[PDB]
Amino acid sequence: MKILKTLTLRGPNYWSIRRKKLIVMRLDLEDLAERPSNSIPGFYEGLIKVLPSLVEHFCSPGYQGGFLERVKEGTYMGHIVQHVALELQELVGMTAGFGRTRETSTPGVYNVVYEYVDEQAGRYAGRAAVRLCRSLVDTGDYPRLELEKDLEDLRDLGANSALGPSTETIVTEAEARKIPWMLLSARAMVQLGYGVYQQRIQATLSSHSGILGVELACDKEGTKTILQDAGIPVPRGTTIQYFDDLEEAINDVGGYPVVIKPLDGNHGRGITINVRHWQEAIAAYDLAAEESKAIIVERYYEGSDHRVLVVNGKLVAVAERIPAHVTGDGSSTISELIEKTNQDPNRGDGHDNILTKIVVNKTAIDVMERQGYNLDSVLPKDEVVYLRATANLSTGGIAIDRTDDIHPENIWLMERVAKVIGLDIAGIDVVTSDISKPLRETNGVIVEVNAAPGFRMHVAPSQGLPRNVAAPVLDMLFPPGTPSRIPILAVTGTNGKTTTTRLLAHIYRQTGKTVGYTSTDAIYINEYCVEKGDNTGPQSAGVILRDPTVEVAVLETARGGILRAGLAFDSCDVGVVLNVAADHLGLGDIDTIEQMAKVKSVIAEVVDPSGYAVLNADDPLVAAMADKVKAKVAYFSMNPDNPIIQAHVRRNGIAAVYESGYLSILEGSWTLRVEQAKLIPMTMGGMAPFMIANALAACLAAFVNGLDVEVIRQGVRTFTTSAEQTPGRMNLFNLGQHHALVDYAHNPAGYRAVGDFVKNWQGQRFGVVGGPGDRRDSDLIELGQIAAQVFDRIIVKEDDDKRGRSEGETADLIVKGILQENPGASYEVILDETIALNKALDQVEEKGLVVVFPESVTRAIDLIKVRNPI
Amino acid sequence: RKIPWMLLSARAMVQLGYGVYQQRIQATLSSHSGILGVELACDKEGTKTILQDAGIPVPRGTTIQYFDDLEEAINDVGGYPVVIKPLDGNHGRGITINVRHWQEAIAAYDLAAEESKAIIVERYYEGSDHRVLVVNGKLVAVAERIPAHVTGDGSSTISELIEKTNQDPNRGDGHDNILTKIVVNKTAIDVMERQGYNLDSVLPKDEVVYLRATANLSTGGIAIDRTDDIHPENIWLMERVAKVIGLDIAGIDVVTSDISKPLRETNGVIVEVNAAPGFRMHVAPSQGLPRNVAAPVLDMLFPPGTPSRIPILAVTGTNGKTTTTRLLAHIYRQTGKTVGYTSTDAIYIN
Amino acid sequence: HDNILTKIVVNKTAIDVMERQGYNLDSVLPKDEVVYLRATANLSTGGIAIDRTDDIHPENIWLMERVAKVIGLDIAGIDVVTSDISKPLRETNGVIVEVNAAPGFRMHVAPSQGLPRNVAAPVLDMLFPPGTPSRIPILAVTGTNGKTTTTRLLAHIYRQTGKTVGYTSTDAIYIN
Amino acid sequence: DDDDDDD
Amino acid sequence: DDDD
Amino acid sequence: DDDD
Amino acid sequence: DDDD
Ligand SMILES: Nc1ncnc2c1ncn2[C@@H]1O[C@H](COP(=O)(O)OP(=O)(O)OP(=O)(O)O)[C@@H](O)[C@H]1O
Ligand SMILES: Nc1ncnc2c1ncn2[C@@H]1O[C@H](COP(=O)(O)OP(=O)(O)OP(=O)(O)O)[C@@H](O)[C@H]1O
Ligand SMILES: Nc1ncnc2c1ncn2[C@@H]1O[C@H](COP(=O)(O)OP(=O)(O)OP(=O)(O)O)[C@@H](O)[C@H]1O
Ligand SMILES: Nc1ncnc2c1ncn2[C@@H]1O[C@H](COP(=O)(O)OP(=O)(O)OP(=O)(O)O)[C@@H](O)[C@H]1O
Ligand SMILES: Nc1ncnc2c1ncn2[C@@H]1O[C@H](COP(=O)(O)OP(=O)(O)OP(=O)(O)O)[C@@H](O)[C@H]1O
Ligand SMILES: [Mg+2]
Ligand SMILES: [Mg+2]
Ligand SMILES: [Mg+2]
Ligand SMILES: [Mg+2]
Ligand SMILES: [Mg+2]
Ligand SMILES: [Mg+2]
Ligand SMILES: [Mg+2]
Ligand SMILES: [Mg+2]
Ligand SMILES: [Mg+2]
Ligand SMILES: [Mg+2]
Ligand SMILES: [Mg+2]
Ligand SMILES: [Mg+2]
Ligand SMILES: [Zn+2]
Repeated sequence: MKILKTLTLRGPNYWSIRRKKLIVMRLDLEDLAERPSNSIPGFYEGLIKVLPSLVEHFCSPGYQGGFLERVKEGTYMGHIVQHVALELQELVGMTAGFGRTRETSTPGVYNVVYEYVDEQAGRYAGRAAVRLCRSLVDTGDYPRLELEKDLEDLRDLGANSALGPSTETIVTEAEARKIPWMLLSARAMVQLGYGVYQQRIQATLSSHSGILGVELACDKEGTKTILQDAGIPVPRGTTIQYFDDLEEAINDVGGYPVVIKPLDGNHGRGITINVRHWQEAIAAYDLAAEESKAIIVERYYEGSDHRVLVVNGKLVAVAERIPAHVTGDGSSTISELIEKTNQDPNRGDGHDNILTKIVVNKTAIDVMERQGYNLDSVLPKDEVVYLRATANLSTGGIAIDRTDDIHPENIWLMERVAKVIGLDIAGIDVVTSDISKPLRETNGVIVEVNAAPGFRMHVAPSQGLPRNVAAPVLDMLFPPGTPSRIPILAVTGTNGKTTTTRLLAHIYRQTGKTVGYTSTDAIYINEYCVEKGDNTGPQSAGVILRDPTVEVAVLETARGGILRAGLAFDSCDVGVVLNVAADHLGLGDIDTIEQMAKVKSVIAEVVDPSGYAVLNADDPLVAAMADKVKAKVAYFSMNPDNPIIQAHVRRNGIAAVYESGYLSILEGSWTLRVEQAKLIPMTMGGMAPFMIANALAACLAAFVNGLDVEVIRQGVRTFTTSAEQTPGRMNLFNLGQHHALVDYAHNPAGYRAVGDFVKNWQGQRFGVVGGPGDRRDSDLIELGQIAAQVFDRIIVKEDDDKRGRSEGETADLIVKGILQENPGASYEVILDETIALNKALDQVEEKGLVVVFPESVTRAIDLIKVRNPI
Repeated sequence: RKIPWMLLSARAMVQLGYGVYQQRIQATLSSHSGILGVELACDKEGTKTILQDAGIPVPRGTTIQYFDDLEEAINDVGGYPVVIKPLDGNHGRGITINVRHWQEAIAAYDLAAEESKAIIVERYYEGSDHRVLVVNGKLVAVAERIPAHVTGDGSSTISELIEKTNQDPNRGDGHDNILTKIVVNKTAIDVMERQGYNLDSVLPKDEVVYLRATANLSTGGIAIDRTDDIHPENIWLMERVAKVIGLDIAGIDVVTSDISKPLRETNGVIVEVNAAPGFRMHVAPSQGLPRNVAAPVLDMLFPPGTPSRIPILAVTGTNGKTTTTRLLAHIYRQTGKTVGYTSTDAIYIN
Repeated sequence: HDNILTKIVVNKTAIDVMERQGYNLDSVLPKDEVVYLRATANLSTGGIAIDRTDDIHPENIWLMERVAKVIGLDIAGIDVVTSDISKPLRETNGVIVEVNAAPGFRMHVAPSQGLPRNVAAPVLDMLFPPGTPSRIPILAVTGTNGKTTTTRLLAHIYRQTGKTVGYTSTDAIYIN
Repeated sequence: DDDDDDD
Repeated sequence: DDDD
Repeated sequence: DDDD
Repeated sequence: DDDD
């Protein structure tokens, strides 16, 4: 079994709208394609003993024994590897269950689709499923160590990409509130929201956290000084720069019950909490002395250690922290008591459970010795011994919710502290014997203000009720009543996407907003080019969505991007589907028109229920998508009498139709005329029906999304694709009642491009200037026959500058074809496209149209000037 | 503008305004400067990565963690005209600007090697060094910086030319005058030697010799105001850079041959975004007109139409002050506002 | 109001109008000659109304809006005499004859020629501007037992937000 | 869509 | 009127 | 930290 | 710096 190609999808896609995270593996069953289980002796017992958990897979026998009941009845391998990849991820804790298989290409090549949680772990599991499955169809078993090592690699891959718990907490609430989020490439930041409404977070810091407040909170002297100047209670203390001045500091502080901290910070290290004697002052000093050089000799205050969380100048949560400890739970020793309580089902590992394990070490002993105890001593009933100097959940301590027990005056004081320092999200470290009484009555103090505090102790307390800490954070970032998203208008369909996209962006721009858009030519913001080249697909959509200045996004969406990686945006306000056609069938595993319709319908199905889908009522496959759409539906057509439109407006729907020479909007019984087709420059004087259809789609999308008609009129009137602005695409020459249209053609589609004007031209003569260059195979006679059946003024120029085919031989085949079908069309032969055939247009009578397909458009559009065009 | 100000006791901060309308500043950082934008601006790889993802032109380059991989980096970058910077920062130190030969790549490496361990082997871009100041997502000032130099002002030697121009009345000391003095030292010589000159050589008429690798007013260079010569597309791009990084007040370091043409036409690049930029070069340029840089700063801190002060009611007299003060505070309090007051008994808030 | 137009009636007043034009009911008209049967135009008397909304010159639009503001009317009909509504009134020597308070809408919503206009939509937009509510919250309480108690408590809770709360019960109707 | 079907 |  |  |  060989893997030929792998795709990773991230967003709504062909296989599923909801299953955003999928891996599509193109698997070549060189062997096995001819062996449906029962042709592979041992491929049941080996499969079930290696992966016994496969008994939990249903498959289409929609019952518990379905897989493993369809494995006896013969099954081809490309279907099994899909149940192995899903299970290998489940075995390591990543839940995935969706999957599908389809045969493609030549016999034996399958598309295996499965769900993933982590992107690299998913791809790994796929490759591993193939190895496991191949060994079991070669031999009858799979080495245990070759399974255990793979499960270890999956466990590590899924760990390395995990978000920390404070970010998971914010992100989870953001999803509940429908706020989109993205990881950014730098500094582990996460973006919340789109365009101008975006916010950024990094763990517990946000886009609203100021630098001055954060730096002040990290400066212990600065914090103490600024708070005592504000009348806020702080501990009494002084400074010694590693000199033996300890004997003096103690006297200013007020006595021996003192605290000695390291002069610089190193987390919870080098700290002595309750010095009672001179020799202890010395030992404390020696530890403080380990760090770099007024946090020396503070008065010791009695009470419990409380953590207060304040989010936007408002209190959110309070918890009491207690150090790891044991109590005199009968006449047992401390080491016995520890084993008894360290078996509690709520303890173990880390972020796996509420509490972690109590560990006896030299530091537990050092703490116990100061209390008059050691590990082999028996405690008096209900006596408590601490095994740690400080409280921390990660070291085996506990956290008790006390949020509702805090006195109103203390609430006021904590909020004032956060505002004085200047922090939005702040943790405040308070020492007090009773949080339910004012700090002035209990002689409590504020020990420290902490920027970027963690949330674990408040969202997962060991006693008391959990608090939703994230909700107050998202409320400051995205206040009630404000948006987190900008409008997205997504345009798809087989033909006309680029034209519709540029017009729609132009109309929005007339409202004065910053409009970003992507197309097959470039990425633009307000007429500045950001990037050039084919910029369709999710990588470009992300440039616009992450851009802090963009107010509206207009995105052309191609099948390439959908089939290769899904959509970049999840949902949108307007989804426009212009048409479905048999163009690019056979590519990307889409062989039929019915399948192509499912690729295009992805846009219609991601429109938000409050939004609209804009469908083409003149297209049988597109109109039919209306029955899948959860959104409102608007329709457009070139025929006001289309039964779909009539049934729709009679139920007060909205539609855009071409009628009486006007582009108009039908809104129930009322008709709003926008403009005349002949007065809108993109429309070739009113003789190019597809340009009219594209204008209708853009006008309707702007209308249903709330733009006024006057704005729409201004936008359609001033929009351009002028000759020598966008040369090379349909350059029309109006020379009074004389016409010429210059475009490029190679194959029949290019000739058709102007053949459409010819069919609709309201005049007397229909001519043409050549057609193919030397870029075509010997279909010159056929192209000549086509011209004969279209035109009655056909002039030959097939002797170009490139000369890939000698000289005039190209023309000679055209001449045979044109004379064969219609030997009476002014068949002059010039063989000069630089100074003659694109000049000699005076050979064609009044109201004559000449179709021009030069090898070089830029040149032809200049020579045609000899006849004085507009 | 009549905004009251105070020094605060910590970290050299200054408070502007009273009560609920107060703002704080510290030099060129303010109460509106976010930490994430400031830290990102100090991370050269982070800045480069985030900007190139946004479609913003930055120099091409790579990383070597003090291994002799120089010979390979040069080939991905595109040739020998390269720039080698120290892996960590130490102001304007350990930097070689235009490596032309292999032995220079080695010398450059040895200097880069002095600091802690992708700012190695960038392509060298030609043009002048321009500093752009953006304050609230809007452009305020642009200035062109030129390194200390002398020119062929007659058939004189470089040491003679230096004494001639270092006597200019606009030069001396520091923050005392517009320009400082040109100093000849071993580093002026090292820079001159690379140009084919030394202090006792005579320059051809109008030939220019640089005495410094980089431009800095404090080392004797000059600053030319070019604020009105910047092209509208370049204005748009600079404002977009400040918003992508997330800075309110930002300096942007740009290399270009012509600030009056789009950077894409001149093949210019953005070299660096600087948080907390200084203002001297914009408020005291050596050529061109001075700009009022502070005015745009105060306008974001105290937007037009908003107060910077809270009402103050002061009560005095020989008798009855305390009684009058408590009653007046009580009356204001009935409007639901936070009222602070002081008396001979205590200080109260609500 | 059954159809777009009403009937033409010949009466002594049609004759009086025709006599002033040199005609009467038994006279033959020259090809394409027009004779009026009424002194003034009114749909209710058999006349016609032609929509000309898109043919009005920008300067004339400005002037009409200025007239309504000078008089002080929100909804106003303005009676204008002109040979060409597509040219400024100063070029055609047109005049404004009258401003009409409380004008009718029939001629604009049911014209005999041209396209009908949704006249009501601009009226409702001034009365209830986009983005504003037209309703207040309604909390309805039912069930076999406990309605009165639940109703008084719920009204009490809303009242703590400072809003005017009205409620009805089996005891009385109250407001605040 | 809806699970591990190859129906 | 009512309907002028 | 990141998580104070 | 303080003054970049
Ligand atoms: N003057 C004091 N009186 C009583 N207890 C104190 C005093 N100062 C500090 N503590 C306690 O000792 C511990 C020391 O916290 P500290 O201020 O030094 O921050 P830290 O230890 O450096 O970092 P961390 O919070 O992660 O432990 C806290 O649990 C606090 O409750
Ligand atoms: N319905 C249609 N709308 C617009 N152009 C059409 C349509 N049908 C056929 N065409 C022809 O095909 C060409 C399509 O050009 P266009 O760029 O606007 O579509 P496109 O979707 O961007 O193609 P692509 O997938 O390569 O981006 C036009 O030049 C026109 O001559
Ligand atoms: N790729 C490059 N091409 C051309 N010139 C460059 C390039 N990179 C840097 N420079 C120039 O070299 C100098 C180096 O500035 P740098 O980015 O390394 O910040 P710094 O030197 O560490 O600190 P400082 O701004 O105070 O000098 C600048 O004057 C800049 O104009
Ligand atoms: N005009 C006055 N208003 C109020 N108290 C007065 C006045 N004249 C005399 N007294 C007497 O003197 C006392 C002044 O008390 P009060 O505290 O209100 O004034 P005070 O300005 O605060 O004094 P101090 O300067 O010590 O603060 C009152 O108890 C009262 O008995
Ligand atoms: N679920 C209940 N809730 C409240 N009261 C109840 C309930 N079940 C029984 N009762 C009894 O019946 C009485 C119902 O009084 P109450 O006025 O609140 O209901 P009510 O709907 O207003 O009756 P009514 O239809 O006459 O208005 C109470 O006094 C109580 O003693
Ligand atoms: Mg602490
Ligand atoms: Mg700390
Ligand atoms: Mg296509
Ligand atoms: Mg396109
Ligand atoms: Mg710099
Ligand atoms: Mg720098
Ligand atoms: Mg006194
Ligand atoms: Mg007093
Ligand atoms: Mg009237
Ligand atoms: Mg009247
Ligand atoms: Mg009842
Ligand atoms: Mg009742
Ligand atoms: Zn299956």
